[PDB]
Amino acid sequence: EIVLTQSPVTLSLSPGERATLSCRASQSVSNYLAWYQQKPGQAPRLLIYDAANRATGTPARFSGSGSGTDFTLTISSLEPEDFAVYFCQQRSKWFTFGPGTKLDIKRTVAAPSVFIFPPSDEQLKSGTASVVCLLNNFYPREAKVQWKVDNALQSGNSQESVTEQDSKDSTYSLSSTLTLSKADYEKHKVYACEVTHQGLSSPVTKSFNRGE
Amino acid sequence: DGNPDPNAN
Amino acid sequence: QMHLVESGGGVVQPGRSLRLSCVASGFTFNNHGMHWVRQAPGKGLEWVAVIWHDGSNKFYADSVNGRFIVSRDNSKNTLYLHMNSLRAEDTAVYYCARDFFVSGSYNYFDPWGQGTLVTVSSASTKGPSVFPLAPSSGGTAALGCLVKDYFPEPVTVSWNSGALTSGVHTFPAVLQSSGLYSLSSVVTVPSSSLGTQTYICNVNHKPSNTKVDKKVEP
Repeated sequence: EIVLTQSPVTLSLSPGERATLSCRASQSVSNYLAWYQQKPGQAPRLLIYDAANRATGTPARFSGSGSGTDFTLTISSLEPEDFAVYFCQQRSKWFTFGPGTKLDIKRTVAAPSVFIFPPSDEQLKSGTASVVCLLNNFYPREAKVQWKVDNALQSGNSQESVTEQDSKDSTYSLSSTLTLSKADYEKHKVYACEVTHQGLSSPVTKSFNRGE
Repeated sequence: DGNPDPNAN
Repeated sequence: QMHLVESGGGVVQPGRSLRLSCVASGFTFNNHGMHWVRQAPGKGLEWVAVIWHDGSNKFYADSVNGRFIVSRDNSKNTLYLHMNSLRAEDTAVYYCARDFFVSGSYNYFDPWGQGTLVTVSSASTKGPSVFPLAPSSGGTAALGCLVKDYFPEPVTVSWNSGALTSGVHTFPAVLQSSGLYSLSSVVTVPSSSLGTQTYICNVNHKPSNTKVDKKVEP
């Protein structure tokens, strides 16, 4: 199959700036390439086809070019509604899509506020312990959250979830949930969440002692 | 080149 | 206006079958090839199948060939997708899309339907457990509710019967290795309000008819 790779994987820009998105095909697709836009919870929308032709209703600030394996989508003077995911698609050999480039709104760096929640007694009665670490209202999205239980780094027993970029302050929030059995949870005392983020001059640790 | 055209002619 | 509307998605056990439909209006349906395209949760787009304007030829993505069958009834302006031998990896939103052609070009997707969600899983319906995330950063405190171990999606969470939205973050659900979903909803509040104002998360899970109001105190 013809593989399409899109770069950069993420792009962060302010409204009014120019965005340049790249799609590279694993083999030549002539000019048989299209670009699609997709906003959260919505179907994709065709923007450009045959590498360079604007579909009906596509604003003039969108323009595309390219041939063979290398293709470029340019968005001049970004508008707030332009911040979305963009996919390329080839039709030279059946149909394949790139994995998408996510364009979000660049704001000033904002350090997360960090909170840690021990499991409730009610959940412990059921045989499971969920420990939750909250990173609230930060920018950019990149952050490292590590769980340490009596100073041992936890691997494979936590899951992360992140909100979409907030429509009001352009920040993100993130949760990391450490899941243990009740027996494993009560084997240890100190539960800690360590947060590394560009807005923090030093990583932040939030912790509690089990049963205190 | 591409794929056969699936539309009516 | 041109319009495509899909239906038929839902929860289906692996090995079972499911039929999707797409009804078209606002363009000459019998002039166009039609496509199915799918999108796994949080993932990219994958083309599924194409059918000729007259139904004479059908082609399939390598990942579904032999398991899915595409058909159409031009007299009903309807496109179908017969999904057999379903697997967990077939979980996705399924879109129907028209083959857009103009001048000498074709094989692009416009317009698209709104999509229908197919969830392939051996899990059984389960109502969530709602646990407090109790407030324990300077003047600001955080609290919430852990909505754990439900199936299938979705659940909806509000605070104080919908009167409280400021500072609320309801996170996207995650799929656990058990096959059950889990999410949390949190809110940041004044720390001085902990003993003086009330925060109740309202959790609704329709498939299990679960309706829970949980007051969250320190």
